[PDB]
Amino acid sequence: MQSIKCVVVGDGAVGKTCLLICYTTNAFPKEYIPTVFDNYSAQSAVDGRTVNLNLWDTAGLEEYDRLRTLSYPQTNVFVICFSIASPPSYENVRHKWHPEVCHHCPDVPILLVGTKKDLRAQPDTLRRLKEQGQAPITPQQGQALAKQIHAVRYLECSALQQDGVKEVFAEAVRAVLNPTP
Amino acid sequence: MPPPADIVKVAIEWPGAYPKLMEIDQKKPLSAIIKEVCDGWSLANHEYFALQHADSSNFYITEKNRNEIKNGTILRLTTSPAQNAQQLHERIQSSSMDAKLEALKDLASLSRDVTFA
Ligand SMILES: Nc1nc2c(ncn2[C@@H]2O[C@H](COP(=O)(O)OP(=O)(O)OP(=O)(O)O)[C@@H](O)[C@H]2O)c(=O)[nH]1
Ligand SMILES: [Mg+2]
Repeated sequence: MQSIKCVVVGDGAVGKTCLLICYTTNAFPKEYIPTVFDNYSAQSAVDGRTVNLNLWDTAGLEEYDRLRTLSYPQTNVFVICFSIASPPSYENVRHKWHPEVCHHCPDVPILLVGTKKDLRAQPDTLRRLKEQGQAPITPQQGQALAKQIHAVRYLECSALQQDGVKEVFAEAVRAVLNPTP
Repeated sequence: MPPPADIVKVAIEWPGAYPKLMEIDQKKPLSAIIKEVCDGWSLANHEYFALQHADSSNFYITEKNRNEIKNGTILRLTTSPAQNAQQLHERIQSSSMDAKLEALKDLASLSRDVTFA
């Protein structure tokens, strides 16, 4: 048994806790989860190797940043969840999320997760974002984030469809088990 | 009648202790919650520590003031109000000077604590 502190970071209303509750507890949170932060534990396998995950559901608020930055130490992989429905969450990942996780953990591997890849094609999300003057995060856009901020991989998840959830966290683990070059 | 949200995801600290965030239930007597916290920080002698809000209060968690434990309010475990009182008898009356001054600023800040009082 080998544990990885995978502090899942990411904005509010973008899908950290949705991805986690779909992962650790296997449920899609109906409403925006009021998050301070949590501790979970599951049993997952990574490319044929089973691993232990002691996980952290940190807050996306600007308020309890001191507590979330207390969570960043001991972290071995940073899961940054930003809404594809809200690419301003992608911009926040570019400005604060990745920079703060790196200021608290330099060179500690970071997974990049595009939450709600199922909405890149859903009419409501596209129409809302076009009315907001932005487009849902294309895999090239998240991949540009990943190359720019040295994310080990840019994944996408849809907690509504349970898409990529276990895949997201196995990749988070193998960001550490197999360090990316 | 019905109780408030007892299951509350709060930070629990002790000065020098890295917080560990569980789903604390407030129904059981506070001796048991303080017991689990203290054992988590490898602390026996439970009656000599009482939790306190890491709020600007620094007010010790007894049974009177644990309905102020809201989601996100950090709990800062520390010496129980009786232990703080005894600490203050010995560091308010003594012949040390700096210790009196700082302990007395503590006592001034802490007098508002009815639980300590
Ligand atoms: N349709 C859809 N909505 C999602 C998905 N993931 C998250 N959401 C929405 O995002 C909202 C908030 O969930 P999270 O993204 O987990 O919130 P968070 O990232 O944990 O941020 P905080 O809880 O504030 O710390 C939910 O109410 C969902 O409506 C998804 O995969 N599909
Ligand atoms: Mg969250």
